[PDB]
Amino acid sequence: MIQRTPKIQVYSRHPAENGKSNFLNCYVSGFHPSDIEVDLLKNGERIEKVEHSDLSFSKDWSFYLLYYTEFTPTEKDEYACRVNHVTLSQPKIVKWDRDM
Amino acid sequence: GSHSMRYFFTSVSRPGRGEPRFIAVGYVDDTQFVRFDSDAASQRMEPRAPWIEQEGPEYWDGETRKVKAHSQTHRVDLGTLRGYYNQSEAGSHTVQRMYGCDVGSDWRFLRGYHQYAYDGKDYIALKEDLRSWTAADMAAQTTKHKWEAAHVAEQLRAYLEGTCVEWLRRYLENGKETLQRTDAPKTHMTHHAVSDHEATLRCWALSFYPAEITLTWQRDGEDQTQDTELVETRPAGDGTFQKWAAVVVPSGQEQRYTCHVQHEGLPKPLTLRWE
Amino acid sequence: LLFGKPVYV
Ligand code: NA
Repeated sequence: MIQRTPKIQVYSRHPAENGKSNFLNCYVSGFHPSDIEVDLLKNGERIEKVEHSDLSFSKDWSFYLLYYTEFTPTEKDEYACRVNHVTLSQPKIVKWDRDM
Repeated sequence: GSHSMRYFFTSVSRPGRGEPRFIAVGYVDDTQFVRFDSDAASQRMEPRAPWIEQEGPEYWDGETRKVKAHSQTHRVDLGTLRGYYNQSEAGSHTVQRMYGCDVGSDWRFLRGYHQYAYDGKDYIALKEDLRSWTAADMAAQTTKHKWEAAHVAEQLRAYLEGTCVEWLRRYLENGKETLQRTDAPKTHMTHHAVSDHEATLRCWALSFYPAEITLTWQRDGEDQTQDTELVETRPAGDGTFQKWAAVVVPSGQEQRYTCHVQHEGLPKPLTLRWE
Repeated sequence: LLFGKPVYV
């Protein structure tokens, strides 16, 4: 059966400024089937209060979701998105680069 | 300008873990306005835009009644399709349905759609004439013939040309501030040095609505399609969208490169340069 | 507004 790998982008809602509140987003898109595991990490550890958008899909039937959490960026804290899906042999971790 | 309304439905079977998961969402243009999730506690259709929150209980009760009925037909569909493709009872499968309508810039009916997919592949679609069906699979022919005999296309054409566009026009008027708006992209560039002999120039468009945008790089006015890295347009989470495009610029050549931005919210297309 | 008539594949 059809399986399509998720594309992953990890980014903030607003340009990041240390000490100013924001949202950290992990957008997963282009994937099939819809079962997917998405965690947001702060310094390696799973963030607990993470919400997501309602499942929807593109013209080619592939799904997309936005996972998101409130955060206040600092100079030292590192953020990442960690994704597992049937198309990925191991969880894929994408680091937040305050520039992508 | 032109506008659309779309409803998207996904049902996923969970053999041995109870009833299939059913999720419905509705959009006007690029703005979600309603959702239903079978696993959620309310069991109601719920608002997801501020302009639909004032519709009132007849709207909410009737949309809840209809969306639950869509969930039950998909539940039956998963069993029907398993039968058609001779699949076992053990595996999880996915049915998706989309329907809705487009209006042109005169707000008159332009096009309607009604289509299904099974396990990620086209299953059956209503053609543009709203009278006939495209089915690729041998299994989908059974469905096509059933729908021809029951005159499903006639029923859908009535809805797509009448009800669908009339409610789109209602939504557009009631949500005029949210839906008839454009947010122009706020733009900037970043410059990061790969090595000593070249650097990455990235052109950003942020906080725009609707999602449709063209970001391109030129070098001496020549398009650099092959050599531009583009990311998919992505939601900011607040109802606006973001995108970037990057090129690799050899040393001393920044002034050769222009980033071009087209968007309905701009009074004029932008030409940006690192300088 | 949703379509109101049941459709079964
Ligand atoms: Na996996």
